Amino acid sequence: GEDAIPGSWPWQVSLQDKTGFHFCGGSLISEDWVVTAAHCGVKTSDVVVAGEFDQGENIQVLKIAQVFKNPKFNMFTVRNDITLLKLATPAQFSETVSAVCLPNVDDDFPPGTVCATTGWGKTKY
Amino acid sequence: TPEKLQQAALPIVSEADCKKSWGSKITDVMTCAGASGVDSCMGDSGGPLVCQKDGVWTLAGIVSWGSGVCSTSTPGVYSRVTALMPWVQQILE
Amino acid sequence: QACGVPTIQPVL
Repeated sequence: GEDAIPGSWPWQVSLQDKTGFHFCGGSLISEDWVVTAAHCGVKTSDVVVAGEFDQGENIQVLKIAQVFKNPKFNMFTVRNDITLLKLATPAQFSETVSAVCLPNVDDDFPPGTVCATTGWGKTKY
Repeated sequence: TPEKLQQAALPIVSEADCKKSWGSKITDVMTCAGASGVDSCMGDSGGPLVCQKDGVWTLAGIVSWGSGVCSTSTPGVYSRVTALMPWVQQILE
Repeated sequence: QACGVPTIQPVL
């Protein structure tokens, strides 16, 4: 692990609860859509924070309007663990804030291919 | 507590290699990834697992479980996005 | 309006 360059993963967002404590991460797929996990248990009261590097710049605290939790998600098996969040106010896209592409249903990321993961290591489960 | 945004390059691992690590908990809607030693631990719950598909970063997985502690060397389990895209497309339109 | 193409490139 290592420190990312400031504004290098511009789709990376933090999910803070009403109290302002980072509980989960997220990915901007559009100006008003964020994708995250279902086990996070995201609420309408939670907020999405974009343009963040140092958790401790031009950040955007965005409000959540609609929460689309996958209806096939059970906490026992933890299958279909995904949630899509429609933002109330859209994110102002800039140098440090922008979206990530989503793959097709037919696309494949096979074993051995080097991918990247980012965040502040805060796990819910 | 990492104050700054962390990153880590990790490989995808096969279902068979992930199944021997866990067992019946792994299913077709879960992508595994991690050649461990502090790599999958950087991602938050619901964080991105991004892969370069034709010169552009694509969301392959979403952090689900397995990446709880950096000390454990088992593969990290992510939500296979491609398998969940049919559900995703239904609400985005 | 770009997707997966940051204006600041990631250096792993």
